[PDB]
Amino acid sequence: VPSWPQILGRLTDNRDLARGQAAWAMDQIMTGNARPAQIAAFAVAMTMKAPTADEVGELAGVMLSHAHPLPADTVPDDAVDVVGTGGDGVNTVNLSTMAAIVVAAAGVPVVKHGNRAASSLSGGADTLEALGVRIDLGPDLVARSLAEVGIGFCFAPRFHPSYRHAAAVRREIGVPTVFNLLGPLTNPARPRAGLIGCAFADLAEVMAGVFAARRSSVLVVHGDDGLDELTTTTTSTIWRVAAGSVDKLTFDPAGFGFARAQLDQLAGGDAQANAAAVRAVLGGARGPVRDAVVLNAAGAIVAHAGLSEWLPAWEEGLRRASAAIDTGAAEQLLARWVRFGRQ
Amino acid sequence: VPSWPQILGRLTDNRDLARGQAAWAMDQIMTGNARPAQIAAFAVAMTMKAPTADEVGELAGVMLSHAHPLPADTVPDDAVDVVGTGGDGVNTVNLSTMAAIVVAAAGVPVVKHGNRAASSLSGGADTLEALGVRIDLGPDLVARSLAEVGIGFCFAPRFHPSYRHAAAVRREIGVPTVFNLLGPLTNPARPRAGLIGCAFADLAEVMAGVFAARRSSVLVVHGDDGLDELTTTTTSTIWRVAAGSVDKLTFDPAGFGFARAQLDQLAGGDAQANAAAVRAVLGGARGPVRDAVVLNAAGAIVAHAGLSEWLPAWEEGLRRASAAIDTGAAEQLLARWVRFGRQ
Ligand SMILES: O=P(O)(O)OC[C@H]1O[C@H](OP(=O)(O)OP(=O)(O)O)[C@H](O)[C@@H]1O
Ligand SMILES: O=P(O)(O)OC[C@H]1O[C@H](OP(=O)(O)OP(=O)(O)O)[C@H](O)[C@@H]1O
Ligand SMILES: [Mg+2]
Ligand SMILES: [Mg+2]
Repeated sequence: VPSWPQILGRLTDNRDLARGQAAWAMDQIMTGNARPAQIAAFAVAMTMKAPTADEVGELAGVMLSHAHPLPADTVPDDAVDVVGTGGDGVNTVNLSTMAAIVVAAAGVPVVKHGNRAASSLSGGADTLEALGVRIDLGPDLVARSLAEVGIGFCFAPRFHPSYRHAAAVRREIGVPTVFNLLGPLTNPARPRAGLIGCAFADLAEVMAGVFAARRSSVLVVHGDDGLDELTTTTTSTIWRVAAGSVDKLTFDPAGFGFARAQLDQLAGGDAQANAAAVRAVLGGARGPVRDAVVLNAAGAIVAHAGLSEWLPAWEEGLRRASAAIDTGAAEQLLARWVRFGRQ
Repeated sequence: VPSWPQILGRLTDNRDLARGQAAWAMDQIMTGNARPAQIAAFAVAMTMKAPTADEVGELAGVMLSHAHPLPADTVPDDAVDVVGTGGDGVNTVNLSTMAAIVVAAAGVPVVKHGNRAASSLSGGADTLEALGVRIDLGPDLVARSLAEVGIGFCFAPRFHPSYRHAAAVRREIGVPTVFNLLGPLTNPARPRAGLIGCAFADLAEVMAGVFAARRSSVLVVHGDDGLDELTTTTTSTIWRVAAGSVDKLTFDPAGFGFARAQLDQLAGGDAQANAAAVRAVLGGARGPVRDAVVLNAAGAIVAHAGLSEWLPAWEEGLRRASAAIDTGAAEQLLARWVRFGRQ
């Protein structure tokens, strides 16, 4: 029968787990039945062994089976997510959050999964909070937000309450683990498309495999400068998930007229500074930050288009993203979003 | 700037640690300044990375620098240990403990370090306890025992109190780690010689390296049937440590007239069953068990000699081991040992 000595021993022997074992482990963790030492041992052993898409899939499956769902028929079939693993260690502005606003304003339904910072000065949730957006809304109100505003935000702690023991262990040991991949893979609203950032190059393919298994239309992105976003300072590696198959690509914004930026141009600060950066971009300020936002917003729209060619999709995505900002639609959407939570 | 995120991150990246890093980690663990999750993360990461002699040497050094020592000039310079990692999986009789008694009766000072059972029905300390030997004595009384009886037992919890945090995590995760190597390396009396058993064929060389750095005269043994003992069922692998240099050897008991035995002939049971097996051997009962104890006892005597050839040393060791039993000296020694703890 399943046991920690069994599973841990199999991982330390550098062996892939048998079908169901990873699931049993996570369920133990997700039911308060695991000791912190056992949680930590499993997270580390899984990571150092080299996790497969199947194993990480079981982990995410367990989390989603325990998570608060959104009500029936409240999430549009073509909804998209824009979120990353975090942990690239580079203090940038909140590109995923900013891109998500622009995408929603372009008419693409967004149900964003997210969380506070772990190792950065301000995460997506922190910055949205600084903007006046309600981040801790429950299933019913997230559903209403999505319908009325075009965007909703799922706070991971809110929808994954029984993950709190695992989250505590992540904080204690500090080092990244397979757990760091689970946030982007466990959106409780379960959108079928997304632009998903991965800070860990060696694990981006595995995340893509989980999505492929769900037959999602996802672009798993890793900036070759290390960002868990589509970068503008150099090329980005993209694992394109479509038709249940993964396809590795290198992406160069220069092929779309974007100038090479320096990483310090994308730098941000605390929640207030990063919130000011959002208002700046949505306000029509041109520059490095805008470029990075438009590029990422377009990538999400390409992932959305993939639910049903590469070059024309990016061109339309870039057109719609730039237009969403220039018309003021993106700025208006945030205001309407802020107003929603207050009412 | 030593930290857990730093050291754990280095290990998870499959990199050897820098000088002092393993020592810092163990000292944190040995001072109650490490979370269970951190301890477990460290133990697993060290194992899967594959620990080096330097690193293991640092961990043991920390333990010995926090351990209760024996009083000044109470341990002979040529005292030996007979002890193993355990965890060979096979529930056998207490071979090391039996050899230790015989070795002591042969005139070689023995200061035994040991513990109760982890995954066995009965460990060395359990069996000794069932024989009426007092195991939980302090440094003063172990010194007296070593002087008056010719043998002493160091109970690890008694001498390594600050190890309890590491011990708890080991029992929680269950899986073997680098911690399973430390027992034989952390005898508080610090004997310079011994017959050391390693159940892990791929870590025995590491252990030998640690002893070699100490300029210790030891034989690190791995029974090719999996035992952390010199076996009689088949050949054994011996990492012979002398003059700070390790030599790897294949050892054949048949080269000394030992019949091949079956592993179930060496099988044991609870403390009461194993205690009776000790009395049987020391009583002069011929058989597989006697052959195993004489062989191991001889190995410790050979290691003792190494403090100052190979076959002639083994031949002499076998003679002294056999005679120590046949003269009743080993049976008497145990009797006097039991008597000492009560007087
Ligand atoms: O502190 P870190 O570990 O480095 O992670 C920074 C943020 O990135 C993730 O979400 P998201 O992609 O939505 O944030 P973003 O808008 O800044 O890109 C994560 O949930 C954090 O909120
Ligand atoms: O429970 P295990 O993990 O399987 O280990 C069995 C015993 O072996 C070790 O002692 P030692 O080798 O010194 O004595 P022994 O071989 O006679 O039992 C260890 O301290 C245990 O007491
Ligand atoms: Mg992001
Ligand atoms: Mg032993």
